[PDB]
Amino acid sequence: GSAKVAFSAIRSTNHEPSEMSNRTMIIYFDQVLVNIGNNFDSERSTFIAPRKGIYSFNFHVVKVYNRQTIQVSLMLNGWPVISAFAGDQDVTREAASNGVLIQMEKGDRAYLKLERGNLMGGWKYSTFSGFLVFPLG
Amino acid sequence: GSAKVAFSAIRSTNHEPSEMSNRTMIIYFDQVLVNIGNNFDSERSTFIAPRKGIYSFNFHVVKVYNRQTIQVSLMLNGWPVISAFAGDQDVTREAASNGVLIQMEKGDRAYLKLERGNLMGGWKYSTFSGFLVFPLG
Amino acid sequence: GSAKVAFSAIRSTNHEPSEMSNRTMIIYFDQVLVNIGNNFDSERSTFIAPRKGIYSFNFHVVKVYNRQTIQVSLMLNGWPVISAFAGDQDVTREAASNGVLIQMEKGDRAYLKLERGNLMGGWKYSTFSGFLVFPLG
Ligand SMILES: *[C@@H]1O[C@H](CO)[C@@H](O)[C@H](O)[C@H]1NC(C)=O
Ligand SMILES: *[C@@H]1O[C@H](CO)[C@@H](O)[C@H](O)[C@H]1NC(C)=O
Ligand SMILES: *[C@@H]1O[C@H](CO)[C@@H](O)[C@H](O)[C@H]1NC(C)=O
Repeated sequence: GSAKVAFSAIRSTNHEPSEMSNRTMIIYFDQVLVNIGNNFDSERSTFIAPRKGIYSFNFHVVKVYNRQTIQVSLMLNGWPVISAFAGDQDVTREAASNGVLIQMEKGDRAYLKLERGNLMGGWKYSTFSGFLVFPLG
Repeated sequence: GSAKVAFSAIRSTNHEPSEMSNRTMIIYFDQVLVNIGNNFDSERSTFIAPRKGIYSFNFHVVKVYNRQTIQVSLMLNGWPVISAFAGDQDVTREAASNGVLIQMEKGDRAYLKLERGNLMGGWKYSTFSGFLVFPLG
Repeated sequence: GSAKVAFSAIRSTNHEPSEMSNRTMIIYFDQVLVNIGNNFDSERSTFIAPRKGIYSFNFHVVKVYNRQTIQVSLMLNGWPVISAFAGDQDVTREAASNGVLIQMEKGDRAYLKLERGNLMGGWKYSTFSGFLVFPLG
């Protein structure tokens, strides 16, 4: 129906991963700046496509020193589409960043999963946003 | 009025920060590749939203070795929305990168500020662009 | 004609650069996830603008340890518009990332070129996507 669809969420705290997050390995975002269409489930940090079309996605997952290197991936219905990486050192914060355009059908689910390493020490300043570029008949 | 709004600017030189830039901590971009709507003030390196809607922003701030780590932030009317970080070493250039979708009202101002560290040694190859995803009634 | 234009391609293998890639220094993407309008030449990894308008581009070129630092650039008809950099170490994968909005005329060619260093060891997980923001009369 609506051709105006976009979401944007950020991690605004250094707080540690939850017990459920330790299980699902899905990255949570507490603050949702944008959510037109209400298609982003903030409770599960997942975007569900309301219709067929081309969707844009971008993420930047920031971490601190924690004796661990990480690999983040954008999951599409349980399968990784793109991935990003970050090293580990006590000099500065570093980010695993990537973006992509993909075709999603109505009901397709998009979310970020931590494939390697952990986010102990928090992942403040992390970002995850997306929008509908255009629908498809 | 116009639903076609986008800007794109780059730093095309290794030249040092200005005296005024040393005061405002705002990151300047000398070369403006795109500026449809003329809503980007190149003199102040700030984007002023012409109307209510969802806007996309992306930036990549590149630096060189200068004994300093930096923190860059996208400011919305003086308040930081998102941030990015870069270490410091004499091996290669590195970039503080991030992006986000946000809702802006008519008159809202968007720009990049250097919250920590300095850009002594220039910040060539740096980028800052944005566009109107869609307006809101 | 069509105002719906977007492409998205990824590198899905650690395989080494080809003999022809060693000559052109152009970065190849074997898997094309999106190609609405069919304006992206997968054989040459180049996007040809079908009409006048503002186009968005984003790329993330991932590499491994190979005793080499790299510089990647988005070429517009043989000239670099933006650039990105990545160091070199055996700790983790790292990415040269950047994005930009640019005005392209009908026939203008956009592609990624490796200006410095090599991608020996493969460039798996690399991404390159773009879309038409809006056309211009
Ligand atoms: C999650 O796992 C880490 C180990 O990687 C552990 O230190 C932490 O306490 C766990 N968090 C919870 C809430 O159980
Ligand atoms: C800006 O401040 C730096 C110190 O961080 C100084 O070295 C530089 O000369 C200053 N630039 C100007 C134009 O005053
Ligand atoms: C490309 O050049 C590298 C040297 O940088 C060489 O090791 C490699 O074998 C070359 N690839 C081909 C296919 O010739």
